[PDB]
Order: sequence, then structure tokens, then C-alpha cells
Amino acid sequence: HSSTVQNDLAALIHPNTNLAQHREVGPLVIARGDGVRVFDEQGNAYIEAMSGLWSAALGFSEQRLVDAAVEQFKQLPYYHSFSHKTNAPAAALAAKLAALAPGDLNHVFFTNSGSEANDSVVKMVWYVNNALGRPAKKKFISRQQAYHGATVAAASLTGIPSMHRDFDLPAIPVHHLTCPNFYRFARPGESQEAFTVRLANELERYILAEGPETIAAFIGEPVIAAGGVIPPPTGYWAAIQAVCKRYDILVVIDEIITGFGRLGTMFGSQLYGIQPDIMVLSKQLTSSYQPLAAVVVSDAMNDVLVSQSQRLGAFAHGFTCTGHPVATAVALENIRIIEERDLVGHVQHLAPVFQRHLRAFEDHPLVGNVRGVGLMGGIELVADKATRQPFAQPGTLGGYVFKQAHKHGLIIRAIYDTIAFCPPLITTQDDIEAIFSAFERTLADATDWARSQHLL
Amino acid sequence: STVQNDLAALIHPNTNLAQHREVGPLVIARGDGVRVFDEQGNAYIEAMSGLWSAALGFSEQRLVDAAVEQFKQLPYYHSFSHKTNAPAAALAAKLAALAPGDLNHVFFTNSGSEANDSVVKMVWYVNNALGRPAKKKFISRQQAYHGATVAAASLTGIPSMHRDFDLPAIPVHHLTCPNFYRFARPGESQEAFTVRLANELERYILAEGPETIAAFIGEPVIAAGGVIPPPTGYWAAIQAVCKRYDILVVIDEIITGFGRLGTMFGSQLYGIQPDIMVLSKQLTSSYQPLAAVVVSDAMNDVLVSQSQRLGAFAHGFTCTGHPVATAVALENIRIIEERDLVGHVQHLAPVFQRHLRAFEDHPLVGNVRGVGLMGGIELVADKATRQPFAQPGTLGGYVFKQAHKHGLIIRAIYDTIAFCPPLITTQDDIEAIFSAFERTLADATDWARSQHL
Repeated sequence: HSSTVQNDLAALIHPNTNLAQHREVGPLVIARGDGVRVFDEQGNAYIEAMSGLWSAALGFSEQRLVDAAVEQFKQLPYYHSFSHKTNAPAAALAAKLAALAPGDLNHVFFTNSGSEANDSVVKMVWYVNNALGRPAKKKFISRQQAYHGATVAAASLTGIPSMHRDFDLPAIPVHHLTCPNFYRFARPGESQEAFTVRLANELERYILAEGPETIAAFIGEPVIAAGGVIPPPTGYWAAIQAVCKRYDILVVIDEIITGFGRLGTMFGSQLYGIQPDIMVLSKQLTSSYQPLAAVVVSDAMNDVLVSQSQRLGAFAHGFTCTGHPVATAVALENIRIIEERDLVGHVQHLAPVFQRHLRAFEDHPLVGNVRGVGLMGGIELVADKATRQPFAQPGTLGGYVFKQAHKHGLIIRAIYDTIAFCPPLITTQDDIEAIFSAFERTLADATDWARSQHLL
Repeated sequence: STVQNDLAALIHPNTNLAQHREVGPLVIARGDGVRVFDEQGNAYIEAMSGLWSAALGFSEQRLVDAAVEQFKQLPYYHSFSHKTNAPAAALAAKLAALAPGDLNHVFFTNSGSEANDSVVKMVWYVNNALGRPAKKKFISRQQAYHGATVAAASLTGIPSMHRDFDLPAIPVHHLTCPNFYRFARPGESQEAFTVRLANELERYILAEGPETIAAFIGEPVIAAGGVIPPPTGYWAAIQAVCKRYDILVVIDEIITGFGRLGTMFGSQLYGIQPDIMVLSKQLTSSYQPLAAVVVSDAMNDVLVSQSQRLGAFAHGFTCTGHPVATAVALENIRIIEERDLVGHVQHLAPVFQRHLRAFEDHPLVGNVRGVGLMGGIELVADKATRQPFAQPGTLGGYVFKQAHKHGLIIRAIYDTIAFCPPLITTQDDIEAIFSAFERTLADATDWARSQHL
């Protein structure tokens, strides 16, 4: 027990942690960062194959981000954006994001987190529809296994059952479509194109049952990340958009994870041909070196927001650190770096090698499914490959892989019994070989451990 | 280029977005102690510390140094799945020690809004765990401010924050605003007002059913709703009622925290023992986005017992416990303690309050109120009848704009002028503030005649 461990154990409530287990096993203290690696307090190295929380695009020791922070700290360490006040980095970053975003996504509202951002979206949509004299048009459509944040509103949009348990969620009008997961929900011999068609029919039937005039918006990640790295089936996004367009339902695309090159395009929306009305960004926006998120909205949306100020006085919504000069300065440098080094290009060239390494595990006895796009992938472990069936208590094996991978210098994320990989954009071919080498040893240990636990 | 960029692409918080297209932004470029400078080089005394937040002013190098030091070690890591970092852990322990009572467990967020949102979820979670599914309603107050997320803004009780947002969206009741000047009956004492306010709460609980009411939330002093200190005895009475019906007491110190009222926490000044305390703003002087929820041992025990059967506390933000933001909070608090800035406020408060009170007999001023280094000057149309103006906020709106021409940034809360200067404010700064305000108020007296009110 070091000073940090004693302090942690006394006083710190951990997010997304088994708080009871935590009292027994205690924390793992991370002390230092170096490229795609982080080091614990004892000096052990770990390849961070998840970029932290899908977030650390430029790795854990990019000096240029520190420099951008330092530069801005010396000018103006803090000011707000209320009552017409602004600062240069926020304004520049707004314009940058307006330019990068497809279509007429040209207006930016800043928050600290993805959660706050999605919460802001819910409020904006309600506000807009009230302004347009459509009081009934307020319901959001999401999907099972979606993740959209942790505030009451955002977590309501979230569709992972464990994130709702005992939190009285959803607490706002939300309907969750089935998870677009071909491996799990496709019928025998059904094509992806046919699955897409059923998924789109599911959406349309729901709209018609509820009444289109009651449905304001659809929200979705291009690829479902925290829900188990589930890429969409072929044609999914074109079908979903066509239905939304037919019934005047806003399309809200959550690129909190997919944004800034993760899928081999700057935004996942480009890869899947999505034209959002609203796009939400965070994480790789700053490599999480600073808390920042952005809501980008259409000119149409913005026009309604503005027309509301005409009759209501002010847009009565904001956070203290909305537009923080340091956080936005860091985002600007982060984006400069991604463009200048063509890291989107790098991902396109690295993706096939990353995916090939993933696919290598298809024929493993424990592996039921492998899936991935760009530089994000998942390996789902199952009890029986024939019946694609999960384990007695899902997450037992994944939980073990998560712990055991540490002993081989690897940090991954277990989503129940799916192992997730989302390495930094600066990952090299050599880093990939190191990751999967370490994972192969972990999976060997797991194969042993699973037999002695009589799980298979 | 900043203005063109702003006008093209930036949706401003808490701004008239239509007016913004016409007048455009004011670009703030540089900071120096209690001053900020625009792009054109004009100086302004920031008598609001930004948003009640910049405790150590706008150019404290030690905070930058703490940030830089931490950036070079570990610029980012998360606190999920048992992971931790040294600053987060140290800050948790520090806050656990500073907080009164058995407030010993800390959960970190980026904002006050997220923090209060977390509180709502924690309370619901705990009551579900303890087999009380109906016990979920929050009690707040008119003019309260608790944040801008759907849930937090629902707790907020400023009507303009709800307009056209379909809020509240969760079970909440708003008590009358504890504002003696405004809502006392003729010749009523503060002690009597408090008694009615406490009775109001109790009778509401009994009418709704105590088994449906989970928690009370309140700022010790209502800040954003118009710098409204509680009436005498208020907090003792409110606590007694809450205790009687097993209603959690949640104290929002997002603004009052870290010396603002002349004690480290406002809870100490007013003898409040919270079950839950919420902190932000002055926690980092807003140099980094950070907030903290501090909870009792009892609360925490239930959170822990839930992990035993659910497998996880299924709540978190990416930047929960951010090593840089927490590092900065630690240094910020170290600085407040080392310089005894709580002590500084105690010695400066009487001078600050005296300067405020000087305006009591001004023709435009109906009421002056304040505690510690927070104050408000409420402008009215008639001092006799304590009556507001035709459209509230017209005069205050003018004072806000006009003060800029005299190098002063304040905040207009409708027609109440708010003052919340940095903890590092000096006696000289105070004289400069009120000097500039006196000129502003003179301009306002002229402007009010020509507008016929």
C-alpha cells in the first residue's frame, strides 16, 4: 500500500468499477505515459490497446499537445463564453469543426463531455420542436447496446441494460431498436442486406405505431463501441436514413468514438454515407488530454435556435467551461497533428494488418466471432461455437482475460466476454504484433483457466 | 479573424443568439490577477471571477506549473476498471478530509451539472437498493441553480432555464425562494419567515407522502438566482424537517465552496451537515474542468453493496478523475490554504460589504445583500413598495453593458447586480470596483430617466 493506494482506497469512488471488489484488490496506479504505452507506479509497462477509453488518439506522451496547453495557459488560462464573451481558440476550433464536418453542419456548441453533449442534443431538439409549434415531437429513438453517456438523459439514450439497472432509466421518452448485430440476431442463412431490411422495417413499424409526429430524432454511433464493437450490417445506414427522412426525424450521429480517423475516415459518417442533422464529437478530439466535446448542428437547427432568442431572450443553456480556451487550444493542435501527419491515411494502411491479426483468432476454440472496422475490433468468446451460445455467467471469462492480459503487459477492455481493441492512431505494425502476441499468451492462459473452472 | 470565426460557427451559452449576430462577441485575450483584457487591449476588473469561479485570478502561474508537471508525467488516464492515478487519489483524500462530518467518499466529474446529475442517479440507485422504489422525488427551491443537463436543470428553479425545454423532466418540487426582502410579510421577522418556510416544506412532504421524497438540494446562498442569503435559522429548520422524514440533504457548494462566504465551505458558516456535498468552479479556479460529489459513509456503503450484486457502479465519464484537472485542483487548494485565503476573505469581507451597503440610500437601489465576498445590489422602480420594473432585466441589462465602458465586468441577474470578485482581491481592487460601479450607476440613473421609468 503506497500513498496513492491508501488514498484511493480511503476516499475514491471509481467509475464503472465493481466498488466491492475494489476494496479487496485495490487500484492499479498508472503513473507515466509513453507513446502507446503506460506505466504503473512499480514501473511495469503496458501497451494500451484501448487508447485508454477509445480516446488517446496521439498516445500518452505527445509533447505538441502539452506545448499548445502551455502556450494558451500563458495567454489566458480561463474565460467563459456567456453573455457574448469569446476567446480565440474556441472560435478557431468552432470554424475548424464547421469546415471538417460534412454537409451544412456549420454551428458548434462546446461542452466538457460526450454525456453533456448528448444531453444538450436532447434539450436542443425539444427546444427546436417547441419553437416550430410541434410540442408532441419529442421522442428519441436509440438502439439496444448503444452507449451515449451517463447523465440521466444521455444514459436514457444509452441502451446497455446494466447502465439502466436501478437508475430508473430511461427517464425521458426513448425507444430502443434491436441491436444491429448480424452475428447475434441474423436468421439462419439470412444475408446482411436482408437483415438491414428487417432492421429498417422495425424502425418504420415503430414510427407508424407511435405516430411520426411524436418522434423527434434518431441517435446512433456509426459503429457500436462500448456495446461490443458491432459494425453495422451492409446498407444499414442508407436504409435508416431513408426512413428517418420520410418521417422528418432528425438524424443524430454520435461520433464520440468514431470521430477523427478511428474507422479510416475523418468521420465514420463519411465511411457509411451518413448525412447527420447533428454530429457529436469528443475523446479523440483532444486525445482526452483535456475534457472537451462538441455538438455540431445544421444551419436549419441553428436558425431555429436563433429565432428562439428573438422571443425568449437568451439560449438558457451552458456549462462554466463551455469553450475553455485551454481545452479548445489543445483540440486545435490535436487536429493539426492528425491532418499534418495524415493519420487518417495511416489508419487506412494499418487497418488491414490490424484486422488480419484479429481474424487470425477466428478458428480458436474459445472464439465465436471476430468483427472490426478500421482501427477498432472485437473478439467474442463463447462456450459453444456451434450454437454461438454465451457462458453461464457472461463476463466471467472476459473478466479473467482483462486481469490476465496485464500480466503480459497488455491493457484491453472486456465487454462481457467480448475483447475490445481500439489502439492509438500512432500505433505501428510492430505495436500490433506486440499487442496480439501478448493477447495470444493471455488467451492461452484463458483456455487453461476455463478448463479448470469447468466452463466449456 | 477571431470575430469572423466566432460569428460564423460558434453557438454561445447563455447568450441572446439573435442579438449576437448584430453586436458580435467580446474577445477576451489575456489575464492578469483580477483583470482580463480584450483583443483591443482594454482592461476590465473581473468582479465576478468569471462565473463565480476564478478563485486565484486569471494568471496564477503555480496552477499552470502543476498542469505542466502533470502533463509531462501522464497527460491522460481513466479511472474505470479499478485504474487510478496519484493526483485524483490525493485530491479525493484531501476533499474527504476538508469536508465536514462523515463526507469521506469522492466521485469526480467535469462539471457541476454532471455532478448534480450524478447525485440524482446515486439517490435513485440507493433507494432502489434499499427497497424503496417510490422514494425518488427531489425538493429544490425557486431561483435555485443546479446546472444545465436535463436532470440538473430540472432541479434548477429559475423559470427562464425551463422555458421551452420541457423541464422539469423528473420528479421535483420547488419551494418558495428563501428571500426575506421579497417574500417576507409586512413587519415579519426573519425568524418567523424561516418558520413558515420550514412549515411549507413539512406540509408539502406530508401532502405528497414522505415515502415519495428522497432528497432536498440547495445552495447555502442562492447565487445565480440573485445573491440571496438564507433568513436567520433557515438551515437548522430545513435540516430538522429533512431528518424527520429521512430525506437526504444535498448541499450544492459549486459556488460557495472554497472560501467564498468566509469559511472553507458555506456549510460551516450555516451549520449544515450534508449527506452529500457538490463542488466545482473555485475547486480549480476553472483552470481545468472539474467537479466532485462527496458522499457520506452510509451512502457509500450502499453504493458498495450494490456492486456486490450488480457487478459495477455503472456510471462514469471519460475524464472522471483526469490527472491534469485533479493535479490543478490540488495545487489550487494548496494555494488557498498556504496563503490562508479563507482568512483573507474574513478580513476583506467587512470592507467589501460596507462598500456594497453604501448604495442602500441610492434612489435606484431597493435592497443590498451579501455574505463574505459575494454581494448583490437589487435595483427597483419604487423603494417604498419594493416593486420591480415593467420588464425586469432592462435596467440590469444596461448596467451590465455600461459597466464595460468603465473597465468593470459584473453580472446582471435581472435587475440585481452581482459581485463575486477573486479571493486574491485587495482593498485597492475593491475601491476600484465600486468607483467604477458608481460611475456605471450614475449613467444608469440618466438612462432610466430618458427611458421613463
